[PDB]
Amino acid sequence: DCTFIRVSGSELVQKFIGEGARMVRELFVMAREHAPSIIFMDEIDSIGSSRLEGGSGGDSEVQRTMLELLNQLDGFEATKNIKVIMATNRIDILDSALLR
Amino acid sequence: GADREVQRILLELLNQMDGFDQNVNVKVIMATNRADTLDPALLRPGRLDRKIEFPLPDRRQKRLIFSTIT
Amino acid sequence: LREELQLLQEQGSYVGEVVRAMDKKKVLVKVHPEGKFVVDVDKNIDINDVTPNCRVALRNDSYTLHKILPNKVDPLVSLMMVEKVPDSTYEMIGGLDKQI
Amino acid sequence: GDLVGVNKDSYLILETLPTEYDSRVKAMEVDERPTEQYSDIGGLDKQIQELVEAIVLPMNHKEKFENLGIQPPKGVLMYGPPGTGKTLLARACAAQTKATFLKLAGPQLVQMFIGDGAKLVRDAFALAKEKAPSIIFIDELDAIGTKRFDSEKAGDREVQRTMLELLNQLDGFQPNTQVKVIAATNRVDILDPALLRSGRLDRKIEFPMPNEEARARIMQIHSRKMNVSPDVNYEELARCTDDFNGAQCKAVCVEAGMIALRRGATELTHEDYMEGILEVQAKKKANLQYYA
Amino acid sequence: EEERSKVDDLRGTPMSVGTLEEIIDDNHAIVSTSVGSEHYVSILSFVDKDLLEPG
Amino acid sequence: TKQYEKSENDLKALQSVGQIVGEVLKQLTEEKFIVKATNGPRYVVGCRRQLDKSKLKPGTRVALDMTTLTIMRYLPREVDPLVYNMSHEDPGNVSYSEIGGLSEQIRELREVIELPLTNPELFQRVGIIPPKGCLLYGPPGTGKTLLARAVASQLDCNFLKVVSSSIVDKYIGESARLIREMFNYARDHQPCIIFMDEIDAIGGRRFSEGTSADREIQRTLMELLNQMDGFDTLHRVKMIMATNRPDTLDPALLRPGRLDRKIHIDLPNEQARLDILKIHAGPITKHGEIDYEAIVKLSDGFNGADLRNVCTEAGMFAIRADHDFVVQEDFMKAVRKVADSKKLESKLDYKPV
Amino acid sequence: APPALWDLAADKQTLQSEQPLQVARCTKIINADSEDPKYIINVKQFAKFVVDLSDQVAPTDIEEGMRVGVDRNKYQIHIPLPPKIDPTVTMMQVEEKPDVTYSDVGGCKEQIEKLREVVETPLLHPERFVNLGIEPPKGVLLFGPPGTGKTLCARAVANRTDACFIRVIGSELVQKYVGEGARMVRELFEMARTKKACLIFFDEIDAIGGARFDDGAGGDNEVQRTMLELINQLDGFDPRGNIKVLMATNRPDTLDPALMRPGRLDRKIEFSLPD
Ligand SMILES: Nc1ncnc2c1ncn2[C@@H]1O[C@H](COP(=O)(O)OP(=O)(O)O)[C@@H](O)[C@H]1O
Ligand SMILES: Nc1ncnc2c1ncn2[C@@H]1O[C@H](COP(=O)(O)OP(=O)(O)O)[C@@H](O)[C@H]1O
Ligand SMILES: Nc1ncnc2c1ncn2[C@@H]1O[C@H](COP(=O)(O)OP(=O)(O)O)[C@@H](O)[C@H]1O
Ligand SMILES: Nc1ncnc2c1ncn2[C@@H]1O[C@H](COP(=O)(O)OP(=O)(O)O)[C@@H](O)[C@H]1O
Repeated sequence: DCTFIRVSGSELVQKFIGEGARMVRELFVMAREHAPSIIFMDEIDSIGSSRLEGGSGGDSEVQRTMLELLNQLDGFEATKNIKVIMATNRIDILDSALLR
Repeated sequence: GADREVQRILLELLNQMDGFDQNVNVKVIMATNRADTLDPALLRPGRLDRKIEFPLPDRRQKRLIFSTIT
Repeated sequence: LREELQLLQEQGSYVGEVVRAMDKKKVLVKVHPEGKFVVDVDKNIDINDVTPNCRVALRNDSYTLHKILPNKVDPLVSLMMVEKVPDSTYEMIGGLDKQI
Repeated sequence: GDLVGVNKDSYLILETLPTEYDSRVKAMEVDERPTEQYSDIGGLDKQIQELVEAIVLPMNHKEKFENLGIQPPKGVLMYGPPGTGKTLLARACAAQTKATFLKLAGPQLVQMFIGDGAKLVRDAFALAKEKAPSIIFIDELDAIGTKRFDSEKAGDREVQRTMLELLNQLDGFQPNTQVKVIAATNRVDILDPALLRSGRLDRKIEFPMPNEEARARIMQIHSRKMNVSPDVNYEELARCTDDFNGAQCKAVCVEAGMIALRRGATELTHEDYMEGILEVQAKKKANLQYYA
Repeated sequence: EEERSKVDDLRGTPMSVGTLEEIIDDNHAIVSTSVGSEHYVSILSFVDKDLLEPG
Repeated sequence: TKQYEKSENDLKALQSVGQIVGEVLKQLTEEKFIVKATNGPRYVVGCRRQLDKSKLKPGTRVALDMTTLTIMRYLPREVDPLVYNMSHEDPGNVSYSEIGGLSEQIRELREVIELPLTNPELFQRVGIIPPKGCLLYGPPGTGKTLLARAVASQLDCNFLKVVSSSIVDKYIGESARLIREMFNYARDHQPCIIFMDEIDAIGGRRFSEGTSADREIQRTLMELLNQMDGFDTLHRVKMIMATNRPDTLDPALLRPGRLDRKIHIDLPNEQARLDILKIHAGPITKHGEIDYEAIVKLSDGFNGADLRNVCTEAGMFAIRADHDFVVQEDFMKAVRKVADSKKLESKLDYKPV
Repeated sequence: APPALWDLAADKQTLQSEQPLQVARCTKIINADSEDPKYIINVKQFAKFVVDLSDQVAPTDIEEGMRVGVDRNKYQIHIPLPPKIDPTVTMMQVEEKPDVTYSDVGGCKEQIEKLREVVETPLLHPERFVNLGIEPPKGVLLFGPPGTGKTLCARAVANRTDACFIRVIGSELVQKYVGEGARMVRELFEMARTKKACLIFFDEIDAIGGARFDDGAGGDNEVQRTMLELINQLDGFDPRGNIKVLMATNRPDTLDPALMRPGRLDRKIEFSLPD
């Protein structure tokens, strides 16, 4: 029954919370209102988004959306009940090892 | 922001079109020459479950488009 | 009916959202089609009864707050969430006995 | 039309008051004229002797064409890297035009919203034909010069249509005939190349580096404001001037006069002059050595 | 004491939310607030007229 | 004295306030009709006693009272821009013969436009659908804008020019509606003809989408499509299209329908340029010494305006000597030498199809 | 509280002085005057009116397109107000107060003096150019290592003897919404002319002055304005700029203002630098 959250998110779920920022903190504030909570990466499971460059930076912040959250989960703040999920096939799975 | 509101209206029509479920009535039929900017919630399960593309006319269709015009 | 039909024209009526309350007993509320106001108690419902980011009925004469209503934020978020995917459960899924 | 007088609930139109709009969009720059005449500067004469025709012959000499049925030149261009000195010169010709002048430049073609520059040029040639005969000269054409070619996307790609309407007014429309318009850039490098015509830009005059004729005379007319110890070669610079712009020569007499200042000197001398040659340009200090 | 029950009528009944923009150096503060409505305020209380500041 | 009092009695009628414009949307009962103000509030009011709803109908431009808001008077059709796009006039007609080349550009566009108007039977005699539009492009050579401008006053009948600039409309660039607002009278004044220069910058690709001002563009394109994508028959309007290049328009326009035919201009032949100088050499009188092929053989690979203007510039360069009549001597020099400078910027003029 | 007590006292005289001049809204620019009695004024509220004046305003003292005060009932002419734009990004860019004077120099003598004779030496005595002048020169050029950039400006901060000059931060010039800073660089000079010769300094002039171009696709196009737009601001005859200028950069590019500076500016000097 723990609440569920996703990643971006278009287009218009962004400024709908706040105005402008790194924009992940407000999403990190959402989980403070409801815990336990489940956060997810929707989707970036595919081999097509790679492009080997042009999709990297697009994925980099999708990769960072976990990183800065992992840095705002483990790095500092608090406390428990918050989780994140990833999905891929290959490529970025090995690029996950770059992050891992 | 007005258009953001009309794409919130697109969201508001995205919202209140699901009231068609169930029964009476609608046929939601869609067309685009470019699929780039279509949002995931526009192709959302329960919104677009069926995709028609443009099949290119070919020998049958040609001979059909050859016969139908003349 | 006529008295409330007499009351309601010379003023109108609206619905506000409290973004803050004041030590002076005033309250920070927006007139949503327009710029914000800041208005006072409103002696029936006290300050501690309602918290910022809540739906109130903006009064039309003293421009105070008439009544109290619930407000929604996550039901927009969670609907954008629940747009994407449903859930089902264990019984409705299979083959994951290893990974569950 | 515009401006029909009405008050509130009365909703009746008493009079229609002329005209148009708006503020500095109305008048880009309305000035008396340049405060000096081109007769001070020289060495570019023969080519501006060709240019001054384009403004003067519609001002006066159109009667020459009434004989044989010719129409005056509309398109004209002015260019070359500074300087040259068109910035002073392209305005300096407005003192001899005597018609009202309007300054257009790239920053004017910078548009907050869309359609203004179009509507501006629609209004600019309103106020041109309205005040005809008048003078209009534009600048920084290269700012809007290129449309890119392929998307996506340029903002001036919409404002290129202001130029295309400026073309459509000089090509697809007759009324642009009067109030001859001139253009200028720092360089002609890349723009819409189709601009060649009389309606769109026609005269292309390359202004080279000022030569020893002008180079001796330019600062001579720039230093005629100030005193001179009455021996100066003016060939010294003119012989040793290489890549030196006509504006640099204006600054050559400055720092030469600046050490004359801090020398407490009464007048400027060539030994002070010729030092200012290598003082302003070039570069260095670095070192002098292994030759000395 | 009495000032609280005095100027509350001048404040009263409600008061809006403006956006502090610019000042006439005489301390008549020209503001742009929805929609672009100005005013001129030299008022003696609660200011700190300086540091409220443009923007 | 009496006429002044008549203007006073005129003013005795003017204290009555003017009514509010309205569009009857639909109706409910004889006392209730759906109507909206131009600013968006929707109302239901009663009518006056002279009218029948057959004189109103739903979706009708009307007027209402200023207090009771009752339906009183009306007009069916109005708009600002329509007639004010009409008034551009080209000398000729005879400018037809004054464009020089080229026959299959000249003659075919007559068969593409004129004959559809007068004899649609010759289309149904064979059974062929009428072409509803035309397309120019370039600019190898030139004349896409004048040949249009010439045919407008040449072909006569009814024609309305579309100024390509102001459509953006600053705030709220929705003005693609104005094309329907223009098409509505194009369905009223029919037949009528439309020239369009610059369809390319309003031909925005949205290739790789960016910022804002592109979105209003692409949206203004969607109507142009749908207007030709009808649901409607525009055949009595003739859409003529020309611009810098026929490339960026995206394939939606590039198909027939929206782009009916392919017509263009190239560098006019020196044989056809021999004629282009006649219409240049006609209005200019000089001493009688002329060899037309001289300039044609000397000056090569030019355009009609490029030749003419420089040919007139040569006369203007030659009249700099203050002498009146000038033999081709100066012109075999000036037009030669001057266009050489003009052909320096002839660079990079060759554009895709 | 004795401040706060006297603070709520004169609201009586404020409410009595409130009724007059309070309706001076809205700040409104005029359009044209055909003859003596008539005027037409235009506002950003969307209200556009052809309307008369209050008798306290003389016709010849007023300018076209001038923000004015008005009583929107009569739509009178109350008083014209000079200022127009710009918001606090100016007041951020515009700076005041002194600090970091000469003596912080790290020993550079005539490297700073060659540029000390250009700026404060003419500013010490603008009369110095009465007799001899001719002119105080147009502009300068500065670049090198960090040491010491913008501290020579800080040196000019403390040693400024007249009015507080205006720093310029680079990445605020480049902006979205094409032409944002285009207004600024244009309009801020009149805001600098409002300070009557008070000097200006630009930082990161290499970044914002970007040169030159690539075929496609800009990108730099909207910024290709700002450079030549500043060159238009350079090509404006007046003053220019009565503030002279002082410019510090890093690399020789951008070339266009660096090849425009021989077309206008002067005094190319250099760091200092180690010795
Ligand atoms: N002989 C001269 N007299 C005065 N100014 C000159 C002279 N030669 C060059 N200049 C200067 O050169 C500058 C720019 O030259 P130019 O390239 O013609 O301008 P732009 O390219 O901006 O039209 C002008 O501001 C002008 O002051
Ligand atoms: N014989 C001619 N005389 C005058 N103008 C001509 C002639 N032939 C072509 N033109 C010009 O060519 C224009 C259309 O070409 P366009 O593509 O707009 O010019 P460009 O090729 O310079 O972009 C017409 O408006 C017309 O003015
Ligand atoms: N039977 C047909 N099959 C395929 N295309 C056709 C047929 N009839 C007309 N067309 C073309 O389709 C175009 C209009 O199609 P439409 O679907 O409205 O355009 P879009 O797909 O861009 O919305 C016309 O230009 C016409 O050339
Ligand atoms: N001659 C000098 N006098 C004083 N400080 C110096 C000198 N030379 C170098 N510095 C030091 O070098 C640093 C310059 O850094 P910075 O301000 O980043 O330069 P820039 O603004 O050019 O990037 C300052 O901290 C300054 O203290």
